[PDB]
Amino acid sequence: QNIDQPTEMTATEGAIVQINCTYQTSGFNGLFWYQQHAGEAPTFLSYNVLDGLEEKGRFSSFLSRSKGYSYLLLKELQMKDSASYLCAFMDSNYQLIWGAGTKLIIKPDIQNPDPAVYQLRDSKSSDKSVCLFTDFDSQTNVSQSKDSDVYITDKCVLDMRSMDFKSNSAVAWSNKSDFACANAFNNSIIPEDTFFP
Amino acid sequence: RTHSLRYFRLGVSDPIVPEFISVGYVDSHPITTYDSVTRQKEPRAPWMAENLAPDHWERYTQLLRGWQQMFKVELKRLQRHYNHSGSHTYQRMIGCELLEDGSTTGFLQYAYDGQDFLIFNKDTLSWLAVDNVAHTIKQAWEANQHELLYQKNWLEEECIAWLKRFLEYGKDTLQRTEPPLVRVNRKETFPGVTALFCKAHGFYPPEIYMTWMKNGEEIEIDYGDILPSGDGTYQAWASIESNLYSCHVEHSGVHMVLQV
Amino acid sequence: IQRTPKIQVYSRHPAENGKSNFLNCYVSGFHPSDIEVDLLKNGERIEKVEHSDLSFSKDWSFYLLYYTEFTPTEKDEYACRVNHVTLSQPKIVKWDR
Amino acid sequence: AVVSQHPSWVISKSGTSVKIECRSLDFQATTMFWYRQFPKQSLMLMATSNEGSKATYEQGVEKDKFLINHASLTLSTLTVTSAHPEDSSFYICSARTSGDFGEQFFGPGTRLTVLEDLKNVFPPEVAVFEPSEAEISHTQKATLVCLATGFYPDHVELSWWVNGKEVHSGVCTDPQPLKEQPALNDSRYALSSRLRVSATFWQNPRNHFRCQVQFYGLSENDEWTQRAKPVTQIVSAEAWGRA
Ligand SMILES: *[C@@H](C)/C=N/c1c(NC[C@H](O)[C@H](O)[C@H](O)CO)[nH]c(=O)[nH]c1=O
Ligand code: NA
Repeated sequence: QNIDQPTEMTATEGAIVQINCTYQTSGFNGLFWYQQHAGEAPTFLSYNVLDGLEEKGRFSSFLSRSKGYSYLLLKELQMKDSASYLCAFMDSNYQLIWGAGTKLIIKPDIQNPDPAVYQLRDSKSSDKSVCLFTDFDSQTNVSQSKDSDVYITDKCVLDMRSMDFKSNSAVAWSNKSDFACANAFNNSIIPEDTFFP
Repeated sequence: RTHSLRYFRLGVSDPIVPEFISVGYVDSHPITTYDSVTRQKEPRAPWMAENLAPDHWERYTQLLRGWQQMFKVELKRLQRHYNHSGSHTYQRMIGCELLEDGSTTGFLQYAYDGQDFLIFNKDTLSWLAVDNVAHTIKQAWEANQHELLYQKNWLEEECIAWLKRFLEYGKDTLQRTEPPLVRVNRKETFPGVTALFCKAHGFYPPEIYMTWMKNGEEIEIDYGDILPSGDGTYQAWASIESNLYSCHVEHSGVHMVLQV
Repeated sequence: IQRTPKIQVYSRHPAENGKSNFLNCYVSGFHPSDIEVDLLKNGERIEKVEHSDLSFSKDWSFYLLYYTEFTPTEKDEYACRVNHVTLSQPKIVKWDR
Repeated sequence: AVVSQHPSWVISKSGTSVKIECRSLDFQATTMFWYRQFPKQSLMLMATSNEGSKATYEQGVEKDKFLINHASLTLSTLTVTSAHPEDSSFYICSARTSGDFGEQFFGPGTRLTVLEDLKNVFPPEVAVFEPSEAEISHTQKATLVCLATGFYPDHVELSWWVNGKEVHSGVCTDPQPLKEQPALNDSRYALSSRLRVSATFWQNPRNHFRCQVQFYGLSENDEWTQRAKPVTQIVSAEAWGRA
């Protein structure tokens, strides 16, 4: 008696995503879909016990008791949907059997990119400064530092909802004397058309 | 053969007699029991204990312990909403019917003071209240649509699942056929008058059909209830007072004629 | 509503003075559950008398079966003594051989 | 329905005993659950709390380390007797519905981190970085960067405040913090956040920007021997509009 669902799923923002969940059991008293953002508790999404597809806004939950199968369908996908989607069913003796959960990664749709590396300066301090690799495509991925005194964060997407605008960004800083923005992201393969002031 | 699985629940407001009891039945056989004085689900038929894992009893005991608590609270609220003085009783009944022709039936009911209170319709996913007090419970139970859905499937699929399972666990007792011993004896029911008794005994299942005939026409007939003999077999009878009569009898497929 | 019991006292297999039989008393269709019942041998409570547990019928009422091992005698009289809420005086049903 | 569980964050020394309470703020719960989520693993069930019955434990769970009890019908309490750094985890409370279908209601939090020495607790230092003149020239936008650095453990919550109001539009915070010295375990962390606003917005000198970092440090009923006590506090960095 066990339940199975994918470990991870990656999809572009704005398209339908089907998280399949398949079980096998002697008894069945319904199937739950729960949503759980990193470092937070899960929140109820659905309860299907009868055969058929049931809509509840942007989300949908389908069940085939005969095929021992369910799916969570997230359409018109958003950045807020990057969460983990827990699947669990009630077996014969009313025990909830949890799945390991699918981690959903929403990659944005950067249609007008201009990869550029910039230098920022501290509000109070003078010697303090950070390099920011921003406005780069979802194709380009940022690799972490192989140096202990240089710090590089992974890409992060920010939505400027007041303008329907998104952008990937990576920050890099170091106290190292010879730390420059032109050598800051050398550990990663960056576009050949990347701007440097 | 046509079989059933049904579990009963009973709550008493002023106990002596346990406050809560629950017992299961496959056909007319008690298969499970739980009460507030044991607080443990136990088997009734040996073939249950033999076939169900120790984990089964552990898990349904915690379930039943929780169900007992819900029955306490429901009975107190019903008692107060009625401003009903004295002792009162709450009863629940849920079941199965796997008919001979493959078709099924599901039912769920509640009764306050031994009279129908809330009847569940699994096709409409609604509750049938008998009065203004039952109605305010209906309003609340009909609110949670998920529970209504959960119930329909439990009755329609899960219940039959369990029933079929039990029929295999106790096929030597439930699926057996012990044909009746039919005897006709003449005995004067009053002075002068003379009646014919069609006494039948030692049969299983308890479902039997006795009747008298007048050269072929169905007769005016006095009956005896189907009664347990105590050996796991049942007993019954039927009677009537120039014409030639016969006791036509049907039990578990086979049909008998006893011309006298 | 309170339902009064139906008392049916009878032998297992058809009785004949001499052979060993079982005397059953089947109290049924009663409501509520609290019921006290005993069997009698000319007004004497039979000490060793096994019985079924409280059983539940679909009509909401309950039923029980009290039985004893016995050998019939042409002289000895057998009865069933039931006491329930509905019975203001305790009901005695004698066995008709 | 709602379930609440206190405390939300907790730091305790190795050897002590921490108690996580859990209450269902509306309905009474006959059964409540105790879940745990080690980083990074699935949400694992560790115990089942039952009113008028004992506590059911799972595969890994040792009935000698955890002490769960059903206090009231509204309250369940998990108590970690003799804590060790291996016990440090995310502890979620759950309460099942009255109905049989089994929907659970979860309590938010609790984040417990056991430390053999409390002399390793450090609050963050926060710095804000004004947007590049070159960024505005090209993109006609202004990304602001914040930095919460040298904090331990990972008990921080970062927020942006434009002219007194908490903002979410145009914000980006690292999901995971960076180890300053990844070589050594029990290392201090660093976390960054972005605030990209319009070109003209940041050029208005009457516009105020402030990066707020909440730290969930030590209790009042915890002892300090040193350095000022790294208690629960807020550390912030400001920025003003510039033309
Ligand atoms: C052992 C299997 C005892 N079961 C039991 C049940 N079981 C039927 C079903 O699970 C339950 O009625 C649900 O509440 C249906 O929604 N029912 C019962 O009344 N008593 C029992 O002992
Ligand atoms: Na199962």
